[PDB]
Amino acid sequence: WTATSGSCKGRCFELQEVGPPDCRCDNLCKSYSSCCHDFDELCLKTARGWECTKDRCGEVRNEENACHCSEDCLSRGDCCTNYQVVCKGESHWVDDDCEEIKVPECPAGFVRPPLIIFSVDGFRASYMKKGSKVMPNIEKLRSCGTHAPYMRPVYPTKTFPNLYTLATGLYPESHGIVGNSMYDPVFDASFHLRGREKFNHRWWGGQPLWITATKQGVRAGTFFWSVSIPHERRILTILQWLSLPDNERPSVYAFYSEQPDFSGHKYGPFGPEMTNPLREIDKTVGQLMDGLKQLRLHRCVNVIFVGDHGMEDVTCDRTEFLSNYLTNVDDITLVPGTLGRIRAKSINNSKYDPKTIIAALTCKKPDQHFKPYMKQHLPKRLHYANNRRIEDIHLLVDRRWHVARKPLDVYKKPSGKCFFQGDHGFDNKVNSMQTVFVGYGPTFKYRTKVPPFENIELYNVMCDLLGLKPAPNNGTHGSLNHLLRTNTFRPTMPDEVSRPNYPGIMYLQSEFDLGCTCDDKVENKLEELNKRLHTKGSTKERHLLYGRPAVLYRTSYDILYHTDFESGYSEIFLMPLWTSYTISKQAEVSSIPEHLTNCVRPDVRVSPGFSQNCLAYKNDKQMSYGFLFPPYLSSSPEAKYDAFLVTNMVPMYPAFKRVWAYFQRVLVKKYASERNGVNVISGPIFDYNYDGLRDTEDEIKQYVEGSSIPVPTHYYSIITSCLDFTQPADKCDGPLSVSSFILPHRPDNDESCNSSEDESKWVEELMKMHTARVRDIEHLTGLDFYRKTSRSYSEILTLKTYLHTYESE
Ligand SMILES: *[C@@H]1O[C@H](CO)[C@@H](O[C@@H]2O[C@H](CO)[C@@H](O[C@@H]3O[C@H](CO[C@H]4O[C@H](CO[C@H]5O[C@H](CO)[C@@H](O)[C@H](O)[C@@H]5O)[C@@H](O)[C@H](O[C@H]5O[C@H](CO)[C@@H](O)[C@H](O)[C@@H]5O[C@H]5O[C@H](CO)[C@@H](O)[C@H](O)[C@@H]5O)[C@@H]4O)[C@@H](O)[C@H](O[C@H]4O[C@H](CO)[C@@H](O)[C@H](O)[C@@H]4O[C@H]4O[C@H](CO)[C@@H](O)[C@H](O)[C@@H]4O)[C@@H]3O)[C@H](O)[C@H]2NC(C)=O)[C@H](O)[C@H]1NC(C)=O
Ligand SMILES: O=C(OCc1cc(Cl)cc(Cl)c1)N1CC[C@@H]2CN(C(=O)c3ccc4[nH]nnc4c3)C[C@@H]2CC1
Ligand SMILES: [Ca+2]
Ligand SMILES: [Ca+2]
Ligand SMILES: [Cl-]
Ligand code: NA
Ligand SMILES: [Zn+2]
Ligand SMILES: [Zn+2]
Repeated sequence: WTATSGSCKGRCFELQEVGPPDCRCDNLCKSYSSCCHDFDELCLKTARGWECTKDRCGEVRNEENACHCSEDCLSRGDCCTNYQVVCKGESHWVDDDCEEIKVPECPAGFVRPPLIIFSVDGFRASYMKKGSKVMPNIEKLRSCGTHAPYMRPVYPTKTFPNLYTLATGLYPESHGIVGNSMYDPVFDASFHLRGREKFNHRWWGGQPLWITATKQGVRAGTFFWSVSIPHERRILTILQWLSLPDNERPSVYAFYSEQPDFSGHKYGPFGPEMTNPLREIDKTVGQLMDGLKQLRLHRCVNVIFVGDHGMEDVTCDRTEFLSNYLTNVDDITLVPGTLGRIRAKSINNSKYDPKTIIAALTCKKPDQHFKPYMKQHLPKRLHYANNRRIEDIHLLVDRRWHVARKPLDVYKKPSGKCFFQGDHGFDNKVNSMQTVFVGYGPTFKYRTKVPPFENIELYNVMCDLLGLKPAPNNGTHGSLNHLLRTNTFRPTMPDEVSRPNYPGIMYLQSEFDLGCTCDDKVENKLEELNKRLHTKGSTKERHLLYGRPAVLYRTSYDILYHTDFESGYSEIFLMPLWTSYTISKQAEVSSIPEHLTNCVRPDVRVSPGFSQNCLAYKNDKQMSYGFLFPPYLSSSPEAKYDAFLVTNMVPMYPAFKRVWAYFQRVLVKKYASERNGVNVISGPIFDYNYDGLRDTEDEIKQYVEGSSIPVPTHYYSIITSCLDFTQPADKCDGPLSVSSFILPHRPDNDESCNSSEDESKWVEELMKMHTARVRDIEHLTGLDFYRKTSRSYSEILTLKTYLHTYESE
């Protein structure tokens, strides 16, 4: 209930959200149907449109007009945005040359440059090039300011998860807005686009920028705009707020446009009808800039032009139906569309079984346009599992496709008439889902292109731009310092928590009762002296190129040196946390010799009590083992023995060994050929609770049968070379190039529908899907890499957030 016969007089677009018995006048009152009776009349004036004309210049102020062309309008802050152009001989901001903004040029009384976020729904990254001719204002921002070729959204590439990630710096799994539609089983409540539930505080986690600002003494304009407030009114409202007295004026503002998304759904990303919406967005940007210029704020404010996601061609005919796969389709509830999420229709159904649903949806048609996953098996780069609002069963849908439960759902009720031609929500590495970023203003750089980056990084930057300390978030603060002229954030490397042991030779062979054997008793003072040197670290500068990784948690581990590789060996997890090695362009690939096929050798630096054992692998009929440093890449027959040490061994399912062996035997050498040498760091990951963070030892749910050997959930590798590939990886002078992956350690290859074929036809496709940022690996292992390079730490943070996507341009 709202008593709506209070009044909006003097309260239009009030910044505080009034609770009853009061009528509301904020920019969201329409949405709650809570506005005062006079809201339209007072706050949504439209008389005489939005532009001055010569006849209005110097008019007698008339309060019914939408905007003013009277002499007093500048003092009042309510001139039409073209007032000075029409009445005072000024030029439109777009027709002005750009001039570097080296410092803020702000009116007296401004304590910091304001920030305006101009968010545009569905603005696909390639619009910047393909619509350039019809968007002169935006092209000016783009070329004069700082821009990226594209900005990566979070998954799912839907509006509410992405706008709220922009505001918080958090993954959807952490901020809790995991879709536009959601069921929370703890509340037993549903969040929907239409209706009241979505406004409940309990949905919205983390701390959004407007709250971060308010808590730290910085006033914020309201971020959300009701659909029926015309864009011109939104602009004039921001301009009016910017004219408030110093003690009332906000420092941060958001504009939001429902376009081009709205038309994109109807016409497809590049339908001919898409030109008009782009022109109209451009015109609104022009109105903002002309308006800022009139107020002498166009060289004071920082403007961010950002989208939430892109837009793909998707039509009705491209729908897969679960009714074609499941006999039990009525027993499940599907969140449908460009992703799928499945749960039981009834929690009282004891015959609902997720393993059999998954199996019925796996590789059933040769052209199948979705792939089912338990959520913990989704590519770790999606960060889409650690929330009870994310169903256990997920369907990753192919770009251009939809999934639905039954055909009736599509031509009846919500799935639009078969009139829709575009949609979005797909995997966030898909090119059509990429969106835009431009920053323009005194705090941003001038005419500068920066590489593509992820939207989770922007919250930190918007905090830097406003002088705020950001709440804890998933950005890597400093990784975007290269966008900024000033206000950079200068982080320090995290401190090492555990120092390593460097064990020497301390055990005799006969102390090991591990059930291992090796044909290695075949038999010199040059060669004996040299092996000792290698075990003391004589080749470490070749194989550990960027320093040892730092261990950021309390643990017990050993550094082990060898001819061809160095490793940090956990006495707690009984295997390396990391193994580091460098492979030059000209390296030779060799085989595992026949006599060494089943060879495992005790490591006389490491206690039997801290070692794995071969008997456990023999007893475990499901589990085998592989090696972190690959025997295939040994520098010599004698060096190859080191690769068979029990301290280089890791538990691997036979189905996983197909993957890992092909990577080690074929792909590492291919990358070294292509990149002029690579340095590889590989290791295990334990994430049994799918929270993206290193498990403690008491979180491990599976061990090799009979033993204390924990089974990794994933294996990672980080492959680093010189960005200037004319320099070899081990003698690189400048910036680095990296690609990494986090492969799931699975006991079958059901994820790969072509896996009955030779590894050359499916392994690399699997690895590409599981591409990762170094930073993802850091969270998952509690290690910090690249500690000793000659690069600026900010540049190394950028490198750590890089994702190799394997999409084309
Ligand atoms: C991405 O970045 C984010 C942000 O850094 C990382 O997210 C953080 O991850 C941490 C580790 O998982 C986690 O620490 C938790 O926190 C528990 C307390 O959490 C509540 O309070 C949080 C703080 O609020 C205040 O924050 C600011 C400044 O810091 C203040 O100014 C304000 O006053 C704020 O109020 C709050 O953010 C948090 O929000 C979550 O929960 C809400 C309700 O469920 C949601 O609305 C909201 O969306 C958040 O939801 C996410 O996080 C939860 C987990 O917290 C997750 O379940 C959801 O799915 C979703 O992912 C809360 O309201 C604290 O109780 C925990 O401590 C227990 O566990 C640890 C280790 O497991 C124990 O050592 C500790 O003793 C304690 O154990 C006890 O409890 C156990 C479990 O119940 C029990 O088994 C045991 O026996 C013991 O009794 C733990 O420290 C952060 O909360 C989390 N923050 C956010 C926003 O997500 C994230 O990891 C990054 N991701 C990656 C990949 O890097
Ligand atoms: O003004 C808005 O936000 C501004 C903003 C900016 C920034 Cl930087 C951060 C944040 Cl936290 C908020 N809101 C108003 C409009 C809402 C209704 N929507 C749909 O109805 C919709 C749209 C596009 C869609 N595509 N597919 N379904 C859709 C549903 C979107 C919603 C966006 C939220
Ligand atoms: Ca076995
Ligand atoms: Ca974990
Ligand atoms: Cl297999
Ligand atoms: Na398969
Ligand atoms: Zn959107
Ligand atoms: Zn949309």
